[PDB]
Amino acid sequence: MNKRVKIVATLGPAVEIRGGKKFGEDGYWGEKLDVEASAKNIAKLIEAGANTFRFNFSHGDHQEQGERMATVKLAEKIAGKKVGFLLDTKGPEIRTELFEGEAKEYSYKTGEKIRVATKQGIKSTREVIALNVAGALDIYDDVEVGRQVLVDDGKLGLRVVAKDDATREFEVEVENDGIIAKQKGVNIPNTKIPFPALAERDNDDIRFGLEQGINFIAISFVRTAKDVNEVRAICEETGNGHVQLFAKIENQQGIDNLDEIIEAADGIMIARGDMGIEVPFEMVPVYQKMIIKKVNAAGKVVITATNMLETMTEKPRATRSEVSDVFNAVIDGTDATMLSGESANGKYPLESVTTMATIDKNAQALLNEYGRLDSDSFERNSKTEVMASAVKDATSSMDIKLVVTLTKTGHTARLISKYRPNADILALTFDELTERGLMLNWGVIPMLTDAPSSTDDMFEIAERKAVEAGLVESGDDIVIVAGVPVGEAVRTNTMRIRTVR
Amino acid sequence: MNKRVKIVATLGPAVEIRGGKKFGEDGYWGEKLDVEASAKNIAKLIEAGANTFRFNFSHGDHQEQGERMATVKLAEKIAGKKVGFLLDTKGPEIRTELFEGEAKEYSYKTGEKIRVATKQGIKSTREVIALNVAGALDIYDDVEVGRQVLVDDGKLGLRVVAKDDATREFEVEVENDGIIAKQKGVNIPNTKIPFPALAERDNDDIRFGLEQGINFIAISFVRTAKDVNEVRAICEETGNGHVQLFAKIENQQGIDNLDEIIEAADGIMIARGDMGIEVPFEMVPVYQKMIIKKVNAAGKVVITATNMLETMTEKPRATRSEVSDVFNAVIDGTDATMLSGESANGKYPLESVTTMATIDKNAQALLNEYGRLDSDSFERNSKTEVMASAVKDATSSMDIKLVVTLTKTGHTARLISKYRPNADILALTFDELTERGLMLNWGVIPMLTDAPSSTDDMFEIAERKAVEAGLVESGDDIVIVAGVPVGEAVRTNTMRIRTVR
Amino acid sequence: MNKRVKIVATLGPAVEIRGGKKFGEDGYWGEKLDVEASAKNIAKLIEAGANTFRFNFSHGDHQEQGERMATVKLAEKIAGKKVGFLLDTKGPEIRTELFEGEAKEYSYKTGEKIRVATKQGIKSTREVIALNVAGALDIYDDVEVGRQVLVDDGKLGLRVVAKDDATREFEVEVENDGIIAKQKGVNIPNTKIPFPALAERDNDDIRFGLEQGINFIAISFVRTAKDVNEVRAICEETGNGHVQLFAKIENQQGIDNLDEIIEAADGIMIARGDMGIEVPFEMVPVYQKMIIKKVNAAGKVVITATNMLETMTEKPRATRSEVSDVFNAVIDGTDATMLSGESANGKYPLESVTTMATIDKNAQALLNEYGRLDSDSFERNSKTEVMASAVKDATSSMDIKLVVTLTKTGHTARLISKYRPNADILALTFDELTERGLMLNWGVIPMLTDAPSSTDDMFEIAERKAVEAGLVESGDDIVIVAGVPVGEAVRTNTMRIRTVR
Amino acid sequence: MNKRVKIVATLGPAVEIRGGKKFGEDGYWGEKLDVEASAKNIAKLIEAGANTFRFNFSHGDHQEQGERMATVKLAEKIAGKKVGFLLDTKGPEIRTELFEGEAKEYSYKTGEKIRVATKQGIKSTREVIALNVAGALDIYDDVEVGRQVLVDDGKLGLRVVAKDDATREFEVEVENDGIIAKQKGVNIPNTKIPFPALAERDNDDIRFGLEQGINFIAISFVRTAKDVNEVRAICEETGNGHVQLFAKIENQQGIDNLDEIIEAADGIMIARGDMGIEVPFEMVPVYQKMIIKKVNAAGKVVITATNMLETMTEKPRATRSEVSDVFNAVIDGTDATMLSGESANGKYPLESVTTMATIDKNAQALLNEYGRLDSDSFERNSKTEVMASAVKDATSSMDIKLVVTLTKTGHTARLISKYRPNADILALTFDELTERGLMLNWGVIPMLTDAPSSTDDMFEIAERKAVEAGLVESGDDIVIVAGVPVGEAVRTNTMRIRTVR
Ligand SMILES: O=P(O)(O)OC[C@H]1O[C@](O)(COP(=O)(O)O)[C@@H](O)[C@@H]1O
Ligand SMILES: O=P(O)(O)OC[C@H]1O[C@](O)(COP(=O)(O)O)[C@@H](O)[C@@H]1O
Ligand SMILES: [Mg+2]
Ligand SMILES: [Mg+2]
Ligand SMILES: [Mg+2]
Ligand SMILES: [Mg+2]
Repeated sequence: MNKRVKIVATLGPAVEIRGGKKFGEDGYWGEKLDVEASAKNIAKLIEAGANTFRFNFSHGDHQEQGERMATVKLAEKIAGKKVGFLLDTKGPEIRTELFEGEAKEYSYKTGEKIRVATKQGIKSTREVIALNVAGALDIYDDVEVGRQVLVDDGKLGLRVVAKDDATREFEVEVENDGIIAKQKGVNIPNTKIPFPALAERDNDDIRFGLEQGINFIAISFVRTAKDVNEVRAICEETGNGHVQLFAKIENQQGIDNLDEIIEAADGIMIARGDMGIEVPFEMVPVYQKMIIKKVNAAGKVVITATNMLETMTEKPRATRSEVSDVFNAVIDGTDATMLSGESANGKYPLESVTTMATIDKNAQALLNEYGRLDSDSFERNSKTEVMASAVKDATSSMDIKLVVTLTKTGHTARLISKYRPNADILALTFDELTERGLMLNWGVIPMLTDAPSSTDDMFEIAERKAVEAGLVESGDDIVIVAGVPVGEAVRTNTMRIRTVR
Repeated sequence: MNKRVKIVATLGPAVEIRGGKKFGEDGYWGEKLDVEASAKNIAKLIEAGANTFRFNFSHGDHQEQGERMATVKLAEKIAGKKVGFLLDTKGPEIRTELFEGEAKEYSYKTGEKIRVATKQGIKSTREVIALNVAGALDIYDDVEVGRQVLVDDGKLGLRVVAKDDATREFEVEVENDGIIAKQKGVNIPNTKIPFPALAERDNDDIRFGLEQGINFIAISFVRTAKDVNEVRAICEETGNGHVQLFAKIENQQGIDNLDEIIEAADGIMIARGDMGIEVPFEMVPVYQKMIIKKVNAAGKVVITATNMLETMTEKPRATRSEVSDVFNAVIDGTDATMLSGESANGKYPLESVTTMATIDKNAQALLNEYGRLDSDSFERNSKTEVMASAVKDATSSMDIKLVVTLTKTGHTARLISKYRPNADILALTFDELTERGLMLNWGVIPMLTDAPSSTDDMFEIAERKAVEAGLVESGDDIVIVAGVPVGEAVRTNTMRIRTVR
Repeated sequence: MNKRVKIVATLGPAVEIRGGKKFGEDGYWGEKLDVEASAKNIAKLIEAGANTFRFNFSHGDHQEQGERMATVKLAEKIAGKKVGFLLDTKGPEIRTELFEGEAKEYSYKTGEKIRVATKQGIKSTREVIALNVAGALDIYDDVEVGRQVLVDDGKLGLRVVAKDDATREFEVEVENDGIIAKQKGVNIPNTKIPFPALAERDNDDIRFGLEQGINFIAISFVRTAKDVNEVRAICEETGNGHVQLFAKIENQQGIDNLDEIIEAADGIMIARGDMGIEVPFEMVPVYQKMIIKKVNAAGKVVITATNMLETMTEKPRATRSEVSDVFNAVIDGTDATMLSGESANGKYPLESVTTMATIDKNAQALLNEYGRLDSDSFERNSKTEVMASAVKDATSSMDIKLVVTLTKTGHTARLISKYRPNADILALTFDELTERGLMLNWGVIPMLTDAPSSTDDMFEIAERKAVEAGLVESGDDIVIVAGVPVGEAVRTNTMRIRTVR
Repeated sequence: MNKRVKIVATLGPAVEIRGGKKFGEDGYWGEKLDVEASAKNIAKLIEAGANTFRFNFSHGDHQEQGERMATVKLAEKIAGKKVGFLLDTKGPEIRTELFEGEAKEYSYKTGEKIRVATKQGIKSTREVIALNVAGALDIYDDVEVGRQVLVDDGKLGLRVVAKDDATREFEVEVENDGIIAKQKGVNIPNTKIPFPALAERDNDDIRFGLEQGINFIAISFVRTAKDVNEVRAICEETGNGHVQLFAKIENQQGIDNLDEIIEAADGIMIARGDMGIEVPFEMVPVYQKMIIKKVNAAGKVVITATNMLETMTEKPRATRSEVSDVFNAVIDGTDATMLSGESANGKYPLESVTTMATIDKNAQALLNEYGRLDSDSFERNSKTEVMASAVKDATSSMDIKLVVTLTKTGHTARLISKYRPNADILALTFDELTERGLMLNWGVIPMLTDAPSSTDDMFEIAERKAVEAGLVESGDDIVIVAGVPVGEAVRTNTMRIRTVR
């Protein structure tokens, strides 16, 4: 039984061995990276069902990101399985500054009046919190009285009660006991700081990633189509037009501009972490269901992200609410589920991937009964999509073990995936860029093969590659689609129902 | 635009020329048949949309039926289009006898006192009507005072007021003004006459038709599966197992046994004339809709019959009730609509076929809006039926001008027909008997062609035959299904969507 | 079992006895009307299920119409049941003129060239057919070359090949053998003769009918809302605001303006006779289904008319197509079915009503399975309509024998009727005008009772009136709605489920 | 706007003040309970939306449970709002023992070797954990080498590596860093311990609760209908047949016997903590959705429990997975959501109830869009249920602010709740036991009132009580149901739609 829901696993120090030590043992950052022992840990995540690795450029310099990517290339050869490479941009982050005295945090009590400095390049005091704003912007004129400054996952609340025009400080009232640590995430909901459509830092991170070799870019805090189009222009300019863009929807503007963002992007990452601080937390499930339905209707990819197995950062078993979240993401229609801290920073990265895969594989068997997606309502807007509808109809009419598409660009695999057939989809393609580019599409098993000649029987090929990969055996029924014959067919034009020999 | 609902037309003197005279002209019957002039009249009915001719063996002898079948074979050569040949049996029925001195009929007024004889083997007079009871049964002890004897599909009622033991005659009162003609159907509701299992006359009639060459037998007053199986045994014994059997349901016993009759038969004829006298008339629309649904679910053929354009026997225009009836039969899901007196006996046989074709062609355009049949409900019970579902799905997803099937036995064409796709179905077949056997399946346009060899491109043949038939032109989209390749495929296994070159 | 579909029966000479003779016996028009013997025949139609009588002012002068209406008032007291009184207007009829020589018709052959005179007040010749146009209009400039003049139910076709500007004659080619008799209906499709919105003759007929006492006006050839509003103004002006207007839809303009006509009228009569000559005959069933759905959605009354049991003009049993038409009108959603010639002019007026009632009563039992109307899709646009939806829900949830509404104006009965509950609707009302005005609403049994006082138990009343009328017995469950309490309630506000004692 | 999904909150030390100290402060446990200060804390939970308090008899003795129930009775008087009292039994379970020297817990590191004792009636030490096995069973021979002993809802794993016959001790290896605290649940998957039919301790616990005054019993680890019927027998014997029984489903035997457990019980608690260790964790979402559907179909109460806001035990904000879990439980169709450690043991008990109330209130607004429950599918099995269907239909047809039922036993309110109308349900009842018994039914706001006399207007009382409760104001539309009149009606038989004066 193959996992149809794809897993994005964030890499980090959790899987990295340094001079024979695990993450957190003292002196770990003293030692050098053991590339081979790190690659063996990553290979186990691949074997357990990670389909794509996320390189979070919020954390770690270009040297760290570049070595981690090179480590995954070894892991793929140990696992005998390729994975997608996804770069996630820093974007317009605000962080608390370093503290004076090297005193790494202070604790505060409800009611207690302090100040937030807008002035950049300074250090924090306990009385006056300083912010590291992306691109060193001045945020003073953008934040009115009665907004909230939220530190570390919205855990510590600061109410802006007055502004000191003379020092450009917010006069803030602590709303609840809590810590302000150095370098923690800050959110200020319901404000419109003029961050550029694409900051220089993100331009540089993307160009670096494109040079290493990536398949996907997840763009943090996408507010408009313009934030996607500016990254598109760089991919185009550098000969990386094959790279797919996922817009991260994590604030109100992104939700408000969702339709134009979906049209410009290849896919959406539902970035629930920031989204649930930036909009009312109880609205996130409403927006999750609505985004998955819209992205599927567009024939594009949706990733559900953040806190999916959060408890597994510290414990070997997830909570009942975490298992419920992963299961309900699948039923809602998600193409992919994601791990952040659980695979990057936690004690149980392999078990986190294994647990998510178990949940995902169980949930896919209930899509027939409880699935929210309804392919019956779609307009079939092309002949390939007409063939994708007919494939879904065959897999509803009888027990089909596997759909096989011979796909030059993956267009036929994406359309079949959009219809969510009751079968795995083997996408036989003729280059590695197309192969890796399909790795986050629901149900698609990408596989590299030789371009078939005008004299080759593609139905025989389809069956032999399915049997070689161990996906079918004697007596199984499969559906095969292709453009026949090669050199004359302009598109996928043929469906065959075949019993494996 | 092509007619998908098939037309059965009953042949009779209405279309026949005798010594230059038309049916109805003085001295008509004193002339002999003009075969060529009659064949040109029948060729016009073929051209207007008659798909099959009904030869009712309840009227006229073997020589008359045999010459009429020969006239139709000539009409096919004149029209350049083949039709089906359907034999309709007498069955376990009562008919009025020939009259003394070959008077054809008499007229009667309400209140006249006449007699009906039970003695077999004699002729009627105006005052004493004799019955031809199948099996030459004596029915005198089976009919009580107060029963009603109905002649000509219930057009004339005779009340049994007394019985004469001396002559074994019913003394009857004429209930309403009307005609008693020779060889007219007689119904005596609420009576149990013990008709034999298969009358000797039905045995002779079926063996004579099978010798002449027929494609269908319509079995009158089918009571049980055994009434079908007995005719099947004759078809198999004489080397005519290709012949298809339609059970006529026209009494309560046929309705009580419908399920076992459908399993034994190739189709049902809803014989509403007898049915609406033998069962409460107000139940016939209920039974019509339920029969159409069950036969379609079984992948078999249903023919709706009797009174469909009754007024056009005498007048050039149908009533509003008749147009409604033909329209609602199509919407109910009928494969075929029938003409009886309108084509066999009326003044407007060509206009009747033309009018029926016009109503049928309009009603097929309303099948998506109003159609009663629901193919989404069917179990797909075989790999050919899975392909038929997928074809229907293709015709629902985009504008398909034509479905082409390359079919050895017609099985693939019968299963595509069952699903009622939004397209015409070109059935390319390799023998005339399979070709004519498909002529009453909804939407099917049968065409004879050479059996493809293993080196032939069946998709090229399909398009070429469709373009040669004038069914499609450059730029139309067609669906083609075939068992690929010839000499290896077990069944239809391939669907191709093709733009006509 | 009560008939929920209402019957409109046209009265005429068929039920009228003159000096002890039936219609058609020689000297019948010599004798005087036997009022009492005529009233006894009409009472039998009432008992057999006629709910409303149609007085067709196309045929018979004011004296004939006035005596027939007075005859029905006696019939109601013999039957012990009231009926609606419907006036049907002549409207813009064109008829063939009287012939010179008193020679009542001529027969014609295909190809034969003749002339149609537009000049009014003259007599017809065999060579030159003259027309009696409503209001003596000149139709010459309105009819182009290549229109068709159709005589007697579209039976004889005349193609206009040229116009003689000098004599104002059409030069016409007979298209098919046929008779032109004196005073037959003429149609000229696809022309726009400027007949007034309301002719003086129709103004006079309506004022006469209003003076005798009518409940309904069916307005012939309604083209726009203006043709309904002009009759509305007369009903209002004369103190007859209670009179309900049915627009007859019988031509293309009426179909084109259907939405504005439904908004201005109380109901639609689908006048299929003219409609099927004025538009293509095969489109009439499409328009019938669409009109019934739209009129029901508006909460108004739809009557399906013409040819429903046509054969029963001359024979005691209807055809299978006639039974199918009446059954399918019921399933389509019609409130009422109508008889014209069958009850007015035929040999079997009582049996025609009885047959139609039998068909209607059988069909209502299949509305659950096959009914085209869908009340689930309606907007509930008021609190009374919300109560009508809840009543329908109760009758779907359990077996309810009867809904009882205490209704001052009938508004609650019409809304409950609109939802088509699975029960009869007893409408207890407090005046005869409201009572008769409900007689064509699906399922409504109108019954006159005393206005309940603020101290009366309306639920006890509802049950006693149901038991007195023989509609329920001991152990039956009924739904009762009322405005409680009387004098305080502004509308129907209460639903009760009650077991009969 | 009112919360329709009910909240069960587990009470514990988190809300209790002891000698002026809060839970967590130094010397807390050296103080005695401050009853009034604790009652004010609990009153805040009632005000935030706690509808019922859970007293878990697996923790603390009779005196502690008895005083806590007394503190809640005071909290009700302070809040001016009544709550439900639910007793949660030990059942056939294993718990960790008290520690020697009333240490409350110890911390353990991965790889530590410790022992688990099987001997009953002793205390734990850090190195030797003792079990309290219901029925004082010896489990030494029931647990093989290689089994896993899990403590605290699977937070800490112990691998059985060897068995010591000399002490009847399991030698175990600590699988992961964690705490072993006193009276924590112990699970040993894939083991068959023969627990008795009803432990003596459950008998004493149930009889003590029934003496104190409770409304609900939640029966832990219900295996069969007999586990419910044994508690029912005690409730009936002691004169407490009003008490409602929720079966907790938390093992495979409870799932295998679900149908017979639902028929025996008044409700189900989906006890996901134990369930997700006793059955594959990935099956718990499948069982949750199926249990919710079956219990709703039975017109009974379903409570979703455990880990719903787990992170808010320690942090002021829930994860995205937790908000999703609460949201999806509401959408699945749950009557009620539960807090355990969040309210009993955490730092943010008030904020947990507030957060749950906010998610629940938002999710109820999405029930028409996304709701899994389908009331259209139910058989209406009684005249009260027919009225509940009609109420739901009224709330679907227009904007109803409130449904008021005048209900002696709560039956009408339970059936309206079952149908999930788009409105709040005010249940006016005449005794406190019926009033508190309705506190966990979806949408029901119970309120005590005088039994109407035969001279009272129940529709006036309904509106007045609703306006006095502040649930509606002038101009709102309400539906009221009642058995009219008092002293004659058998059941609810009347629905009124009323505009509030
Ligand atoms: O798919 P099914 O229903 O088992 O039909 C299989 C049978 O159909 C056939 O293909 C006949 O099909 P055609 O006559 O349409 O070519 C046989 O060869 C075969 O045995
Ligand atoms: O309609 P059902 O389901 O038979 O219920 C009838 C029973 O309901 C009751 O009315 C209880 O209803 P209430 O407690 O809601 O008033 C009983 O008097 C009666 O016996
Ligand atoms: Mg983010
Ligand atoms: Mg017959
Ligand atoms: Mg007319
Ligand atoms: Mg438990």
